[PDB]
Amino acid sequence: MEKTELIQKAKLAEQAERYDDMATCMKAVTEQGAELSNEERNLLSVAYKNVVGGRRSAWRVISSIEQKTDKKLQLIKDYREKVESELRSICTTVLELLDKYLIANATNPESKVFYLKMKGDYFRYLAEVACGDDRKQTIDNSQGAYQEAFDISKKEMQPTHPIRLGLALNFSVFYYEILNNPELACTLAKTAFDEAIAELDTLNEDSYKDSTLIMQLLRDNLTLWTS
Amino acid sequence: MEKTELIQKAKLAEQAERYDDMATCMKAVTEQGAELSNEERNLLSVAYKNVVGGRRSAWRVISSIEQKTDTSDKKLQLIKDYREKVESELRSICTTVLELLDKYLIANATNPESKVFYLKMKGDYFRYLAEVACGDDRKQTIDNSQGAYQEAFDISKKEMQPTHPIRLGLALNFSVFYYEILNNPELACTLAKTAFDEAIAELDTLNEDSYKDSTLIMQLLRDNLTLWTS
Amino acid sequence: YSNTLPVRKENKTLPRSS
Repeated sequence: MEKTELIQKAKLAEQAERYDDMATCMKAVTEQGAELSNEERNLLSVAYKNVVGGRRSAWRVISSIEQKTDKKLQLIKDYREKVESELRSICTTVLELLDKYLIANATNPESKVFYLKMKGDYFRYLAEVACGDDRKQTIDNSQGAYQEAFDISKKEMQPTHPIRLGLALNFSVFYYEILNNPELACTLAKTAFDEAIAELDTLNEDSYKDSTLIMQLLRDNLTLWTS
Repeated sequence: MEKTELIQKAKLAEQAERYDDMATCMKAVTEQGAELSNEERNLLSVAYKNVVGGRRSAWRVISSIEQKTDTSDKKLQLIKDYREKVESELRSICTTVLELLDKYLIANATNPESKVFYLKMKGDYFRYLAEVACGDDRKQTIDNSQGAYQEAFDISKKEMQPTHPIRLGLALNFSVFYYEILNNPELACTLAKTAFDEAIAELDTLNEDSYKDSTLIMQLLRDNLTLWTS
Repeated sequence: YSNTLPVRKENKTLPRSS
């Protein structure tokens, strides 16, 4: 199938909430070799986010059930391990796409920041279910990706840009969730929010939608973390 | 594995919303050969409703996009082929369910409650096949659906009070079969409203555990009547 | 949980999907 027809089928599956098909479509597009527009980057992100988040939620439910718990517990742990295997498979797929095709051949600083943020996201998802030295290394990779994206974004992008804001949001979550420091996650979210507000009168209309929403989310986290 | 482990695993899948695995578990349970309890029939129903509803929704969206575009276009052939893919896997799901119903469940059902339940499931899934069938396959699926519904409707009229939630769900789905498949709004409304009224008369004499389900189903009957009247 | 991006996503009959 051809790129245009391929992303057509991707949007089609998206509107049908068939995220596995959408994800395979976008993987094919990426493996074709060409770079992605902002809309196509979004398609890939949404597709793989849905497919991995089904299993993230399942894993949380199952691990919770396990904590409150017996042959039952053995079955619970085996099922959790199955879900973890599926999650690692998905994350490895996404990370391989990022290393080989997307990050390597990215033209813009914005695309590089986007793909680095995504790498941070999926190493974080791998770390959510890691133990031992594997956990250390996955946390290391997630933080490294986020920090590189952060440095490049503040070097080449304005604070109001939606990609920078989303990076701040997910990096703050990484600080609060993986490293477990509420103060630093709060400070990151708040510095992003305030820096965006400082300009704002410069933000162009195309981004009004994304930025605004993201900023709300920032503020929401800061509210959830001050209680 | 024996029933106990399958039931635990299916229930854990339901909690995790892994409906594919739940469906696999309950298919194994059914194929063990023994009769199912109400817990197990609810697990089977929930699981398979969940695995088939995603395909139904995808198909509805895809077909609304198909008829909402211009004709004689190459863009259109891709959409039609995708619709055919989802139709194929939906038909495979429905065939799995109907095979379980024809080989194990209905045949060995011992009480009228389970008979009504399995015949209602037969009608439901043959209706799911009908909503995507054409011509002679459509006629076949509609006839089978209606026959199953009618047998369940008679068994229920003869063996259940008008408040039993299974009888009321049967009436709801059978009226919906009349409105969507047969394109008969008047008889759909009549069936649904008759179930409603006969239920309302005897409501004070009823169990709370059944009250929740029954009042839910009656509320749904009223909503369908309001939609069909408009 | 803390917010992150991106986020995940007729007549009435019974049963209904969750």
